[PDB]
Amino acid sequence: KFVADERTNSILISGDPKVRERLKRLIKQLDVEMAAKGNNRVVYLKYA
Amino acid sequence: IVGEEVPVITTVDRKEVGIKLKVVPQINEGNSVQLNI
Repeated sequence: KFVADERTNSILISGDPKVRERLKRLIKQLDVEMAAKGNNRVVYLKYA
Repeated sequence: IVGEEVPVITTVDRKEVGIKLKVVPQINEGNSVQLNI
């Protein structure tokens, strides 16, 4: 089965060295961080 | 303002007379300037 800590932000695992193979695979799978979306933007008004 | 404060009845109040220019520009991001004058 599964654990993690967000003190550390770390996946802990309980189970197989097959769970160790595939869940080091999923250790790696969703590690990715989305690129900044420019969620907010400062616009310089020319006239108004 | 280049001028003088002169009192005026109303009581009384201080009103400024002279050459006075009150301007609030904002700049188009280049060249033209808009003026509230």
